[PDB]
Amino acid sequence: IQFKKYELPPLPYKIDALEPYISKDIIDVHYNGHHKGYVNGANSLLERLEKVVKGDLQTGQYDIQGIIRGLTFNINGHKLHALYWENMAPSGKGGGKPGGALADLINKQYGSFDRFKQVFTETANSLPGTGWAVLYYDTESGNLQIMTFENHFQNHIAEIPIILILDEFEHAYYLQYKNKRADYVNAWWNVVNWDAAEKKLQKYL
Amino acid sequence: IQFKKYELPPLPYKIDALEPYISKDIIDVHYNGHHKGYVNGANSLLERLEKVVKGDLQTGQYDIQGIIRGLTFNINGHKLHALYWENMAPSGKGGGKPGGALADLINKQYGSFDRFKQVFTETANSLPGTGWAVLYYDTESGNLQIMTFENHFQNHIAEIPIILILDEFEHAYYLQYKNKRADYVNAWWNVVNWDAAEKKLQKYL
Amino acid sequence: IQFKKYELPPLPYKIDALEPYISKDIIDVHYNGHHKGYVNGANSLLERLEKVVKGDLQTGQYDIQGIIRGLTFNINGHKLHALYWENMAPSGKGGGKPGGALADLINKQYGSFDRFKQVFTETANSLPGTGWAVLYYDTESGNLQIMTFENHFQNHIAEIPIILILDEFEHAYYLQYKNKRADYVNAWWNVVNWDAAEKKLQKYL
Amino acid sequence: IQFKKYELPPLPYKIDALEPYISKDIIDVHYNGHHKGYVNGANSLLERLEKVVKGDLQTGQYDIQGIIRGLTFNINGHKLHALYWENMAPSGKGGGKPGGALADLINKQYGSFDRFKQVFTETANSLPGTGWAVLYYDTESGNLQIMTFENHFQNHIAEIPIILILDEFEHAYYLQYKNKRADYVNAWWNVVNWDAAEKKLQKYL
Ligand SMILES: [Fe+3]
Ligand SMILES: [Fe+3]
Ligand SMILES: [Fe+3]
Ligand SMILES: [Fe+3]
Repeated sequence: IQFKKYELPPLPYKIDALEPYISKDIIDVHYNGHHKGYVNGANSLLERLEKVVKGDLQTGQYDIQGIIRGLTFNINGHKLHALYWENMAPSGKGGGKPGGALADLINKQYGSFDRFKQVFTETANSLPGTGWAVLYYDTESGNLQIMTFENHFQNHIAEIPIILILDEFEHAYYLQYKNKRADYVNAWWNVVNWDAAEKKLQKYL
Repeated sequence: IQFKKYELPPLPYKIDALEPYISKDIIDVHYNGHHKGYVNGANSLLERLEKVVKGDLQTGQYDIQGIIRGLTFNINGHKLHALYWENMAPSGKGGGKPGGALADLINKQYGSFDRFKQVFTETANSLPGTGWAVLYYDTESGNLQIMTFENHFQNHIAEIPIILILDEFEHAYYLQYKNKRADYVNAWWNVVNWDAAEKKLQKYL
Repeated sequence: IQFKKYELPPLPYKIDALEPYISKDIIDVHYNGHHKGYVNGANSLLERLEKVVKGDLQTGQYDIQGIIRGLTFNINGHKLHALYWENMAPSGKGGGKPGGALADLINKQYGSFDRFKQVFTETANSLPGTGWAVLYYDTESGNLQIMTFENHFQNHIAEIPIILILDEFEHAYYLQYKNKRADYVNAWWNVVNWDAAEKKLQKYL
Repeated sequence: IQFKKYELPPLPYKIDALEPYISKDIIDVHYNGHHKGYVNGANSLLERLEKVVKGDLQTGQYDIQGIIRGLTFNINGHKLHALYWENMAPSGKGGGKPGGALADLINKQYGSFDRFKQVFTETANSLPGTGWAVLYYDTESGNLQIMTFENHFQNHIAEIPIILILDEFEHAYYLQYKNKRADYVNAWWNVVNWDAAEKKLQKYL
């Protein structure tokens, strides 16, 4: 008996492809340091949980909440970064405006891409601390629901798909923007992969 | 422009169908009071968010984090309870052991249903405070991942489906079990809807 | 080497002294079940932590975050309930209006006890889930700062003293008020121990 | 009616006094950017809360949880950084080993400063995400309680004094140590102000 381990996905572009909006220095450590660290951390804990399940670790030799809470931290750390890389593209291919159905829903619910952009930016800058800003597609209501996550595992909405995701941990921008998080959020719009977001939305109609 | 509102789903059985494991007194207020309250609370906040989007509420007339955090609380409050009702069934129809593919995966990852049951129960009783105990089916790894949520919105794992869900807020058992949460968890196994769980799993293979 | 253990403080009155606002049925289990449970849970974890410190538990035989997070949960569970009991008194001795310096500060910062009462009640009813509503006395600014805690350990403000504290976990009122939390908050004002609150404030000037 | 505002305390040394353990580049933005930002953010929200109290903001023109949760974030952001600066000192004056009563309690509870150092370091490196590592002096039990905070406001223990505090947000070390948080924690011991910690402990006996 065992659990299947997670694998680090390949970066969809060169570490310097997002310049000048996100320097290669950040991407390098962000992918090779942080993201790889969550794949390793998750697998390491799955291994430890396997021991609890098999009985190799007896009662009193582990503290279940430490393992379980550590898994949601690392597993989300991995899954969220995987979505992040795919949600961005080299400028010229990335940025601009959305089209297809995504553009349509945005117009019906926010009035226009420009208004949506303002509301999302405002919401992302209000996040108290480290976390993420995401745009969900609620398969139940059909709403494009904005949400801010605290850390990697707080504030999620169950089961629904993530269409847009912005990493707001300080490591995602500090080396280049320092404490100017807002400038980072502003620069981010220039590398958003609207094509990828459109394709993901299509899967859920 | 507007957001679509949420609707209270009908209870799949009589309020006394889960007796003697969960009294009708609890089910009545749990469904008609708590769950209905989250549908209303979510819709009320969507309405307020619409005003922010349209501009009927000017800057300084709202505090975005209060609205956004309130939405994850109420929306999850609604979605999680909807899953909860469907995850249980009258004794005789509910409880017992799982079959099909779900039984298979449990045997491969936990060794047996009996061991799985022990680990899930142990994990559910370790939750510090109010929350939920769930069994996920990670579409990425194929793992049946156990997890405890704190409140309705903390500790989730992004996008993956929930196969088993146990409400661990005090209102789910207090009237009948008082502070004996563990007795409630034990009684719960007798009403689990394994058929429904099996069907949901099939959707993701 | 060892850590000193916590002790369950005696209830300052009979379990039925708060009736008809809080029934003896609630007080009994709240004190003898819940509060006692946190003293025991804290002491149990301190002993486990002692083993980690002494080396009786080797690396790989414990998960530090499970122990540390479990301690903040149980220790606050204990400390907060101890403050709660002392912050109430039988109707006649309790309830009414505050006097002395506490009354003074309330008038200067909120305009009147009436207005303060409205703002505190509004804030307490807004808490998303289980937690506490407290009134701090910030020794740095001199402000009587209102705050809502989530669970027993989230949202605290470092080092400053708690003057007023209201338990908002469902177990504090469910048996008598069911899901009508707001009715519980309103009834609570009739048993507040303003004299005790006044004495605590005096200690910090 | 009004609330008193917070003031940015002066840094107890030159921005380059902690080198080579913490570069002046970090201290500069950490104090002039981040800490100043929390004093401003707190004061800004107190003024908004004043408007709610006075009635200048009517119901429907604010979302109380956004204000209250924003205050615990900013107020702790301020208070915790104030403690942080005072808890360090230039190499020579800082670092080394503790003496007086603090040294005594450490020996009685951890066996030795060396062992204490290992346990604190291990605990600090286990923090899942951004936060703080602190050493409390519980006035109730007399225990020197270790604790990790998540963000600036989660996991605190009510009312007790903080003796040691280590900032573990990425901004406290990223520019110099990048993702090597552990190297930062090790370097930190060389600038700890044991004299200041000893004096604070004395106040509580
Ligand atoms: Fe990141
Ligand atoms: Fe519930
Ligand atoms: Fe309580
Ligand atoms: Fe900091």
